[PDB]
This record gives sequence, C-alpha cells and structure tokens, in this order.
Amino acid sequence: NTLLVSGPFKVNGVPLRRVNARYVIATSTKVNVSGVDVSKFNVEYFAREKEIKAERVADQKSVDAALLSEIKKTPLLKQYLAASFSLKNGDRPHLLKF
Amino acid sequence: AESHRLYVKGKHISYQRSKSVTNPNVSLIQIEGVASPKDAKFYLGKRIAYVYRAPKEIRGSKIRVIWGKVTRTHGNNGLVRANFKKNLPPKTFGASVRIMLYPSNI
Amino acid sequence: VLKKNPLKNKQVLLRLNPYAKAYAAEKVGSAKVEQAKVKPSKGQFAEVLKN
Amino acid sequence: GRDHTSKQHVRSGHRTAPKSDNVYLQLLVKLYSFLARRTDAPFNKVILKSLFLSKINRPPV
Amino acid sequence: QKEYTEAERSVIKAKRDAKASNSYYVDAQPKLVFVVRIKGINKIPPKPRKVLQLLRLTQINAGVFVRLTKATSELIKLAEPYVAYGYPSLSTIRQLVYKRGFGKVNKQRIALSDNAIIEANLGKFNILSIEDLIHEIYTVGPNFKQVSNFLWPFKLSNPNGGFRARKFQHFIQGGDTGNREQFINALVKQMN
Amino acid sequence: SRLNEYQVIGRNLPTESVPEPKLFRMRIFAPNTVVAKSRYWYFLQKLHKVKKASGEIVSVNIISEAKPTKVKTFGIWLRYESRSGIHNMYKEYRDVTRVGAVETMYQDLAARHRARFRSIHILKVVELEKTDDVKRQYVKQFLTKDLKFPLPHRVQKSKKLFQATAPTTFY
Amino acid sequence: SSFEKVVVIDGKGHLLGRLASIVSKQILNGQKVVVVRCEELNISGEFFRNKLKYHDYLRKATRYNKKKGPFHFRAPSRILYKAIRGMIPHKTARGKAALERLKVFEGVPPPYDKKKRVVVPQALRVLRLKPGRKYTTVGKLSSAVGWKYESVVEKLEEKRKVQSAEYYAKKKALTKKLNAAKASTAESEAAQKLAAFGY
RNA sequence: UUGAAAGGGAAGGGCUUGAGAUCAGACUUGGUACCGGGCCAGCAUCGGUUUGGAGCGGCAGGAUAAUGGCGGAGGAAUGUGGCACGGCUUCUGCUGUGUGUUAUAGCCUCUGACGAUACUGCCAGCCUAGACCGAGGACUGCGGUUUUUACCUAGGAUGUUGGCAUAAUGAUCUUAAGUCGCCCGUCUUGAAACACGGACCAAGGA
RNA sequence: ACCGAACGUGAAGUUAAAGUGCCGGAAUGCACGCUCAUCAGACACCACAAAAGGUGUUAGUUCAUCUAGACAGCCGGCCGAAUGAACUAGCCCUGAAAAUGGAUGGCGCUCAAGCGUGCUACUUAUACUUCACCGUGAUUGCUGUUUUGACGCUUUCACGAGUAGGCAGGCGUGGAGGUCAGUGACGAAGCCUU
Ligand SMILES: [Mg+2]
Ligand SMILES: [Mg+2]
Ligand SMILES: [Mg+2]
Ligand SMILES: [Mg+2]
Ligand SMILES: [Mg+2]
Ligand SMILES: [Mg+2]
Ligand SMILES: [Mg+2]
Ligand SMILES: [Mg+2]
Ligand SMILES: [Mg+2]
Ligand SMILES: [Mg+2]
Ligand SMILES: [Mg+2]
Ligand SMILES: [Mg+2]
Ligand SMILES: [Mg+2]
Ligand SMILES: [Mg+2]
Ligand SMILES: [Mg+2]
Ligand SMILES: [Mg+2]
Ligand SMILES: [Mg+2]
Ligand SMILES: [Mg+2]
Ligand SMILES: [Mg+2]
Ligand SMILES: [Mg+2]
Ligand SMILES: [Mg+2]
Ligand SMILES: [Mg+2]
Ligand SMILES: [Mg+2]
Ligand SMILES: [Mg+2]
Ligand SMILES: [Mg+2]
Ligand SMILES: [Mg+2]
Ligand SMILES: [Mg+2]
Ligand SMILES: [Mg+2]
Ligand SMILES: [Mg+2]
Ligand SMILES: [Mg+2]
Ligand SMILES: [Mg+2]
Ligand SMILES: [Mg+2]
Repeated sequence: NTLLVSGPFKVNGVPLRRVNARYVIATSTKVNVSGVDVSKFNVEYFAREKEIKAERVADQKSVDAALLSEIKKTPLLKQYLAASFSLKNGDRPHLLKF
Repeated sequence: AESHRLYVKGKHISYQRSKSVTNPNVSLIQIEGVASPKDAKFYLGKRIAYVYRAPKEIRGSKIRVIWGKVTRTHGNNGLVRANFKKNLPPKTFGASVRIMLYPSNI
Repeated sequence: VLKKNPLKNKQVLLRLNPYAKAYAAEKVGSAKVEQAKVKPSKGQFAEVLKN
Repeated sequence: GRDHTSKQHVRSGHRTAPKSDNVYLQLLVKLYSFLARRTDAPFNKVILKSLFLSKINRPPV
Repeated sequence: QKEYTEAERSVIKAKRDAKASNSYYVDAQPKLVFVVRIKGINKIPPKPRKVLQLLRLTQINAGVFVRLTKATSELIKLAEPYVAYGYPSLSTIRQLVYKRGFGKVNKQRIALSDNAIIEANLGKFNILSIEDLIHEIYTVGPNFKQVSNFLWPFKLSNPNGGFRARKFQHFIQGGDTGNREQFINALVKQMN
Repeated sequence: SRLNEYQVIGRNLPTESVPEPKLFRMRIFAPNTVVAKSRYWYFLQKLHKVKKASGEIVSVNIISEAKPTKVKTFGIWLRYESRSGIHNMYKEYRDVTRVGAVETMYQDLAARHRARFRSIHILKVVELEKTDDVKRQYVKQFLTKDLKFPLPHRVQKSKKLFQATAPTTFY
Repeated sequence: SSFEKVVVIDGKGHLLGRLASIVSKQILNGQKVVVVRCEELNISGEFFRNKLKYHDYLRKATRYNKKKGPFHFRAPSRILYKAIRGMIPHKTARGKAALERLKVFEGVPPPYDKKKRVVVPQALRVLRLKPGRKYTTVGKLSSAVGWKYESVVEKLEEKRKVQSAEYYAKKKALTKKLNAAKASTAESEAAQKLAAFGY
C-alpha cells in the first residue's frame, strides 16, 4: 500500500524509496513514465538486511537516466523538482491548487 | 529557502464550555486564514502538534510535543474542535499550535 | 450481541426482506409512469384563481 | 428520566429457598429442583415450592 | 408493494377525475397516527399523566403508533400539550421498524433482527415478516392491536437540527405540540 | 411569517335533512396547510354556526402568483386589535407577489403598531391596476416618470478584521 | 486573518465600545495590539450626553475613603483602556497577561510613527453610524473632564504629520521611477509569460 | 532547625492538563543468527454509532405548478416615434406641454400548441470528507454468492509496518493555570446567615 | 419553590429552557420597520410607575376645501397643487421627589449590542440516542459430561434522585470455643513515613 518514489536522486538527492500515500500531496504536474521500467521493484526489494548496495545504486542510476531524459522535455521541470516546497505567509492550502 | 514551514499556524483558543463549566477533553483551535466551516472542513482529521519547551532534557532534547487531531468544526467562523492525547494545559490559551498537512487527501 | 441496521448493512437487509433484491433489480424506486399529457383544471377549477 | 408505572427493584415476595439450614432438606430441594426443572409434571413444581415453606405454612396433617 | 402503488395511483386518478368533472375529491381521513412524547416526566397533571402511561409514552422522545377512532382521538386530545403527532408515511414506518424496531417478548425488549422472532410471536396472526408487520401497521389491519402492542415503544433521539425556538405550544402557533399531520415525517427524519 | 396563499374550501357535514350543504371558500395566508385549515375554521366560526367537529374540509390548494415577475402595487384592507380597541385600516405595498405584500404588511404592523399575527385580520388584498387607485404617497412616489435615485454612503462589508487602507463610501 | 506579531490600530474614527470588544477578543486570543491616536476615537451621542455620562462616572467614589474608590482616568487612552478592561476578566492571571498584550497611546509616539497603522471596519464610525447621528470625540471629552495635554499632543501631531508628508513625497517619487522602469521592461518575454500566468 | 515550594485584602477543595519528584512495568521463569511475543504509534480494510458535501442522477405530484419564450386577439399610459406649439441649445442622451395606441421603444389582459424550472415527496440510486468505539472469545444461527459439504461484508477487529523496553506509557504527591466550590452540626416552611455549639489535640463518651 | 429537566461510573452524537458584541461557548448573521431621551431602552415569575398631556416622529379613521386655481404670502391677480379639522395608537418626551457611590449582572451599545416581527445557522444539561463497565430486579439454560463450588455457573431484558424511616450485605474493636502441629528476640505489638 506504499508508493515507489524517486527524486530523481541526481536532481534531488532523494533516492528510490517508499512513501505513504497519506503523507504526500499529489500535485497536478505529471511526467511520462511509460518509458521507465519499475518491474523489479517490490516489497522484498526494500527488505531490511552506512553502505548502500551496488544493486541499489545501479537501479537508481538506470531509473534516473530515463527519468531525466523525460524530464528535460518540460522546461523548468528539473528546477521545480530540485527546489523544496514550503508554505509562505498568506498561503492557504484549503484554497491552493496543487 | 528563508521559509521552511510545512504546517498551518494555529492557536489554542479555549476549551469546550458552557457559561460556567468547561470541558478540557475538547479544545477549540483557530486555524490561520480559515473563516468559515467550509474552509475548516479541509482540515478535519489533520494532525495537530503543540510544541513546547521543558526544563529537563529527554534524550538530549528540551522540546516536547502533545499530539492531537482535528475532529469537527465549531460555530460559524471557522474554528475547529481538536482532541489531543493529553488535554492541552489551560495555560496554553492563546498559544500557537501547528496544524499538519497530513493525513493528506490531496 | 450487536444490532446491525438493515438500512446500512445489505446482508441484514436481505436477511429480513428478500424482496429488496427484486426491488433493486426491477428499479421500482425509479419506475416511469406511462400516461397521457392532460390538464383537467382548465375549466371550473380555475375557481381557485378567483371567486 | 422515566415515568414509572410500577415500583422499581421489587423482589418477588416468594421464597426461592428454605430458610432452614438443614442439609437433608437442602438435598430434598436439590432433587425436586431437578425434577421441577426437567419433568414437566406440575406436581414436582408444587412439591419444590412447598419444601420452602415455613413451619406455620406447613401445619401438621 | 403492488397494492401500495395501486392505491397511490388510484387516489391520484380520483383527484384528477373530480377536478375534471367540476367536483371535489375529499380524501379519506387518516386512520393511523404516530405520537411522539416531547415533554419530560416532571409536573404532569394526573389525567394526562395516566393517558401518557396508557399510550406507553413514559419517557421523552418515545413514539407509538395509534389507530384513530373516537376513543383514541379523545385519548390523544388529553395528551396533546405533551406530544407531537401526525400521519406517518410508509417510508417513515419502514425506517422506524428497520432501525429501531423491537418486540415485546416475555416482557423483554428484543431487537427485530430476524423474521423468526416476528413469526414466533405474531405467526398466529399471519404476520411472518418485518414487511408483514410494516404492512399491518401502514394499512391499519385486522390485527393492528396485536402488531402495534408487540412493537416496543420507539426510543427516538433528539432532532438533528433541533426543534422550533419553543417546543411547548401548538404547532399551529409556532410550537411543536399537537397535530402537524405530514410534518411528523420530517420530525421523525430528524429524530430517527 | 414566510407565507403561502391557500384556497380552503369547506362545508357543514351533510345531514339527512340537508344532504348537499353549501360550500364555502376562503383565501388564507398561512405558512403551511395545518395553519391554513386552522385559520379557515377560525373565520368560519366567526361567520357561521359551524365547528371543525361538525364541519368538513373539502379542498386545500396553493394559489400561485399569476405574474410573479411583474411589479405591482397592492392595497390591503385590515382589521387589527390594539391594546385599547379594534381598528380598521387600509395600507399599500409595492411587490411582485401578493404573498410577499402580505408578508411585508405583517412586518409593517409589527413595526408600527406592535400588532402581532394573532391580532390582525386581512379583510382584502387587491392589486391596484390604475395609477389613480394609489392613495398613499410612500408608494405613489415610486410611480413617477423616469425615476432615478443614487444610494449615497455605501458601506462595504469586509471579510477580515483589520484593513490596511482607509474606508470609503463612494457609489 | 493572519497572525501578526503586533497589530497597530490607528484609533481615529473608531467607535469606542466596538473597537474595545474587538481588541479584547484579540488580546485574549494571544494577539499583541497597540492602539494609537486615542484622542481621535469616537463615541456615539452628542458631546453633552457623553459628558453627563462621565460626570455620572465621577459621582461614584468610596464614601468612607475617597482614595479607595474608582479611579477616574481622564486621558483618552485611559478611557479606551477602561472600556477594554471592562470586557476582560482582569482579576485572573490570564486576563492580566492578556492586558499585558495591549498598549494605548495619545498621538503616534515612537516607534509606531514609522510603522503601519491599520483600521478596523467593524468599529469605524463612518461605516457604523447612520449618517445623521451625533458623536463625540474622546479628546474633547477628556479635555472637558480634566485631561491636561490636548494642545501638546496636537503640536506634536502636526510635527509628526509634516515629517510623514516628507516621507510620503519621497516614497511617491521612487514609486514613479520604479513604475517607469517597469514600463520600460514591459512587453519582454518574462513580462508576457507573467501576463499569461496572471502576474 | 534544615531542606523543598508557593504567596497583590485569607487559606483550604473538586475536575483537567503541564512542570518537578516518587513508584511501576515483558524480551516473559521467552523457546532454538533466527522463531515468536509485550507496549506505543502510522497506514489499510471491516463492523457499530454518528456529523457532513456549493455533491451527482432517476422517478412522482401540483392549475399534469404558476411563469418565461413563440403565435393570435383585445387594450391602455408614468404615451415611443411622428405631429403642433415653446425655453435653452451651431435643434449636441436637448427638453417641457398637448395629441393619440406602435411607428424609429415598449407595456398590460385574455388565449393556443409545445418546452422547462421552483417547491414538496420517493429511490431496498450513485460518489465522496471526518470523528468515537472494538464488548465477545473453538463450532453451533439467519441469510447471501454459489464456480462448492465451499466462500462471504452474514450471531461484536483484524492485517501490515515502524519505534521502544537504562525507556515511549501509567499512577500518585507537590505546585501553577482554567473553571467551578459560602461552615460544619442543629432545630426549622426556610441557615453561609447579623440563629445556637464548636480555639486546638489525645483518651473517655450515649 | 420559576423555566428546562430529575441524578449509578464513562465515550461519542443531539437537544431542552436560555442564548450567540466582549466578559462567555455560540453571528458585530440575513431581513422589514420604529426610536435619539440635557433622568433612552433593553426579556416572563421579578424586583414597579398612573391619570392627563406634546405641530417630536410614524402609521391610521372620519369629515371638509380643492385646477369652475385649495391653504400660505404680495397687492381677484400672482407661481401652482395639494390643504384644513376632529379623532385613533406605536416609539420617544413631560408628568417622574430621599437619603454611603452603583448597577438592563458589568463593559459598553444609537440604520444598536434598543423596541416589534420573520428567517438561517450555530452554542450547550447529570435530559434523549448508540456503545462500554458497576449494581438491583426479573429472566434462559445447566446431572448417563455433575465435573472436588447448584447459597454455583450461565442467557436475556429493564431499571438506578432521596431527608425522617425500614431492611439487606459487608468493614472494624475487646474477650471466648475450635482450627491453622499459623507469625515472632534471626525481632511480636505499637508508632512515623510521596
Ligand atoms: Mg435513568
Ligand atoms: Mg449541528
Ligand atoms: Mg429553544
Ligand atoms: Mg496588604
Ligand atoms: Mg497535577
Ligand atoms: Mg506529570
Ligand atoms: Mg465505518
Ligand atoms: Mg404560459
Ligand atoms: Mg475483544
Ligand atoms: Mg464561584
Ligand atoms: Mg438547634
Ligand atoms: Mg430550638
Ligand atoms: Mg422561625
Ligand atoms: Mg446550617
Ligand atoms: Mg442574615
Ligand atoms: Mg442570640
Ligand atoms: Mg436554643
Ligand atoms: Mg462560642
Ligand atoms: Mg476515642
Ligand atoms: Mg409550564
Ligand atoms: Mg465568543
Ligand atoms: Mg397617555
Ligand atoms: Mg402620538
Ligand atoms: Mg419615562
Ligand atoms: Mg444579563
Ligand atoms: Mg430584533
Ligand atoms: Mg453530552
Ligand atoms: Mg437510591
Ligand atoms: Mg438516612
Ligand atoms: Mg470489655
Ligand atoms: Mg515458630
Ligand atoms: Mg515489628
């Protein structure tokens, strides 16, 4: 029941990991991920067994390659993904569209 | 990068009360920028943190939190009723709380 | 040990009233009525407008 | 609140056991509690009730 | 269900026909009433107190079905300052019986959660189902007495939305007591 | 109140002596049909030897406005009770519905004479077809040709408690 | 509706009790409020009527010892303060803290002379009173009942308004130059995109 | 005396939480890196209760709504154009007064065939947000789906993940804050009484 | 002592009477009017005010004069369009004078935060609804599996205010018969103690 998520790591520093759907705001911006292979990723992939596995680093790089290739198409999308979100003074989340 | 806030500012206003009797189990919370029950219904079920400082360190930290949640609206001007694990102490009337954006439903 | 409302629980509704299934299947709650387009008040019932 | 049409928490007003502590009368009440609970004969229910009665309610025959 | 629909269409047709033929169709007077006690248990004069007890309205927000005759109408007139009553629709009866329907079985309040409970207590009166019971109430039937007395008095909640500003004056004068006649359905929707 | 206009028709209960009693109609301004039938019997027992027990309600029908978007002037003839006596009066109202004119009348006698709903009998509500039928100046002043008027001193309602700019009342 | 660090209210043209109730709820709810120009506040009713009311207030004093009785403050800020304290549970610790959250002044002293003053529309006399009604200025009622510093405040207010006018003339000049520069940088690629975004 | 704490014309009390102090407890009498367990939480799904949405759809009734739009007939004025007189206009929303009835604006009444909407009901129609609770403890019942002597939402909460076990958690004591709280006993219709007994404590006391 | 509602220990929802400018939880809510008091008014019981008055203002009733130029004003004219009288009752004012300073509860409020009336929402009782737990009363079953507790176990439903008073079940104290082959100078009893 979790969501598989990538930064991408090169853009953000956020690797492939899981998040809970209730701790996430789903914006309206979308990236075409039909060209991204996420078949091998499942619950057992993130099993608990610092040093990070070479398999995990390789999968990060391989996924981020396709993600960046598709991200470059939309202008300012890489900068948007690389920038953090915060609530400014006078920002009302009940009135904002995400 | 000057701003890092991911919560909505709130205030602990009152307990649930009649003229003479107060009910500490329910707190009245004012969420900033909310002026109607329709606006306040966005925040139903959201978590609330009362963050305060204490004399003794616990695991190297002097910051403690009381957690709660928004349960329902109150009145017509956008106040909400909140339910904390431990009742907010009466001294916090007018103190600021944090209205978290989770559990998210956007 | 625990009363369940037949107006919320569909299983209890079918346990008590087996005909609820036929009512839903036949759409008795939104059944059209076939009738002619008539207006029987054009004459003396216009006594409502004035008298 | 309730508008009570009768007095609340009223005991039946009948003996449900002998006042006597005689163990052998208690054994007789045991036997006829079983018979009255299990035989459908009205005689056993009458005998079971009569074993509870006080001395003046069981005059000598 | 078929006879309910047929009766509704028949009444509609009769009204239209009377309208067409320069006449006036006068509806049949209601034969059933739902009576809700909206007054507390304190400071009641002896005669209306006895009347409310005989109607089994011994708490606030208690509801009962009454078949209208001269005797029962004169009963309800005595209890009028303490009750709100009216003419209940079929859906209102159904919702009451489904959600808050209880039977009096050996002087105990038993939920009507299975048709066997209804059959074991009203099977000698040809009531075999919750829908048989609802029909017997709605179309005031030959065994209305037994079916309505088997039904334990309905214990309603307070209205969601409140009463009018002041309950204890007749519905005609802006209060809540007395006969409201079709608005008992809205009130029951509020309280059930 | 918030009212509707009802046509209530009733009669005496038929007897073997009189098997078709006369049908009587009244126009009642009531919030609902329960008050409509109550007011009907209230006026019939002021006008006829009849009761609800010895009578029968024959028909209750809503009378809708004929032209609910045509501006009219209504004259209403009233009979109200004061603290001292009983008085007849005639007043005029501008509205698009007959019911809304009666609602304005009830507010107006509450405001100007402290006359409650129970103290008022509406004798008659008539739509004044001719401009010469208008007797009262407070409604005659809106029947002048090419009527214009501003609304000086507009007060704007604010959503916030504090405002960072000076208030204005132009309009 | 935002929580502010300090809300500075310009008291000119505000009805006394309506401003008092709004400020009372603000400071009870943890908001710091400063009210300036309390000499320009307003009370509905003619001046003579409000002066008679203040004399009724002055009548009340402890008979056995006048030093114990009510202390009738004559300054406009203290009249506003009395109105607020009557709307505050001032005999509790919470009410005392809430009252510590409040400041009231005649004129606009430093540092508030170079800060932003707001208004409260729900308590503005021009927006609340029917346009024909009579009202009182608290500065005149205060002078009529004993306040000694009316002319000092108006001398200092004229000096402050001269300095604030020099401020405003400079700010308007720099606003005119910045507007001319924004006009120069109009019809640029960024400006067209911001116009398509609504900015 | 020492130590701790509180203290603007009494103090003391109840409820609630904070702070500080004290006490307690599951890694159990745990079993063999692992199995599994305890407590506190997140999420998911369920069941019970309940409050909502600028919710969406279907059906019925009424004057088989009244209106409105379109067509026809009639009419009037707060009379449009035109016309005839005027005061200021290079007739520059020019304007006033008369006339009369659509003209270079329109309106009202009656009406003919359609088409909607409001309102009030019904749906054993659909979607959707939140809160509180989880009593019971092998099976047994009533139903439903039956692809089936099987499965289910159908006689009351489970699944999964994280953290913790020098502790998150709970209780009490002291104290602050919010709110409420008059001195008991007695005789009395009526006591906090400006009615009576009671300074305090121990032992005795009907 | 009035209104609401009557009370076991709790959770959630909803209300009653009363309210929603602040003190105070809930609207400076929507609406039609009225009222300005140099003693306004402000909510039943209830904590007061009358007769009589007012060209203050509002709305009514009935008469009368009116473009065949009403009343007012300059001498029939002159602009032109309404006018006069009596009466009725809303709010306001006069009538309305007491002793400590002081009470619509207070602040304060004037197209109200006042008065009359309508509407929407909202606030909250130990009351109502659902659920948990305690007890009382009733109630279902329990012996070839009753089985070392049947004065027991178990199913179900309803109910719970209380002086004087009655009854029931328990807690505690001195001494007595029996029993624990009970505790105890390796510390009984007593006393102090988050
Ligand atoms: Mg009870
Ligand atoms: Mg509500
Ligand atoms: Mg009420
Ligand atoms: Mg001192
Ligand atoms: Mg404590
Ligand atoms: Mg603590
Ligand atoms: Mg659920
Ligand atoms: Mg038409
Ligand atoms: Mg359990
Ligand atoms: Mg107190
Ligand atoms: Mg005595
Ligand atoms: Mg004596
Ligand atoms: Mg005496
Ligand atoms: Mg006493
Ligand atoms: Mg005394
Ligand atoms: Mg004496
Ligand atoms: Mg004596
Ligand atoms: Mg003494
Ligand atoms: Mg002693
Ligand atoms: Mg009464
Ligand atoms: Mg408030
Ligand atoms: Mg008088
Ligand atoms: Mg007058
Ligand atoms: Mg007076
Ligand atoms: Mg008060
Ligand atoms: Mg009002
Ligand atoms: Mg409650
Ligand atoms: Mg008792
Ligand atoms: Mg006693
Ligand atoms: Mg002795
Ligand atoms: Mg020994
Ligand atoms: Mg010892």
